Amino acid sequence: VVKPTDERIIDPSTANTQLTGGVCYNTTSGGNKPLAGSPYGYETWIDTGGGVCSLCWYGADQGGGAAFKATWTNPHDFLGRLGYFWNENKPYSHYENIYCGFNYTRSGRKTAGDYSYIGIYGWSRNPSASNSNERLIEYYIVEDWFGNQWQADTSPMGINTTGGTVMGSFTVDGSSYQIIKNTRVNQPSIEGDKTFVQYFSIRQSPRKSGTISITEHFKKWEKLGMKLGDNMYECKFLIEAGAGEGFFDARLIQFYRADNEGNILQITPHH
Repeated sequence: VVKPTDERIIDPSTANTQLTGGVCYNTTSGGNKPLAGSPYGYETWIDTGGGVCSLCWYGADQGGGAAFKATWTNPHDFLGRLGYFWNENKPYSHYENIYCGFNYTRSGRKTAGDYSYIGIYGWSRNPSASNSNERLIEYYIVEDWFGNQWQADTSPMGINTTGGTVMGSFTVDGSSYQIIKNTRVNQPSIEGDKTFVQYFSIRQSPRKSGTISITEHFKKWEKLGMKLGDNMYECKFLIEAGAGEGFFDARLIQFYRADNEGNILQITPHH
């Protein structure tokens, strides 16, 4: 696979200008909500029993088009996410090579509760799987987190946070990633309360900027027998905060897709 060199790709390492003029959402969105003049959709999950949370999109024309800020004040499992919404009966391979360039600031260690996640997130459906537990999949590519009282945010989370079993590992985008499979038994899902599986890639060296070669994770999961099936739901940049008081503020979130030759299939956004 040839890495894309298209000049519309924004270098994540130096994409660190603070953005302004967000459009903010302060309540649960009830699923994916499309964004005007954008290929992306956002979703918020904001427990009304917790404190104030928000997700603010920075619009279609700056920060790579999927940039957002989120804030939380003592949430109960806040999730804010923005990116591709699919749900069109297509396996991951249909979308070819998916990349996300990112750069953000965030609050420090212990500002997001006992567990937290930053990176790529979605679901996929695999109804023909023989194991009924494996017919619905929730997935995470975890670039970073906020640590907690017990563990530094510079230390990667593991199965003590995620649950489940270490299946293997591989190296991509400058770090080893540990691959974890967890079964969620009779838990809330996009299909109601049920048993489903979670796939994780945990970045061993956490970071706040770079490029995620998303499709490389999907390929390695599938090689380990962690199948995604044939109806990818979404592929979004996520901040999840279990609790705490904090923020996440992206200067860049740029999704793009390219074929194996490295030619752009999809990207956002005279002298």
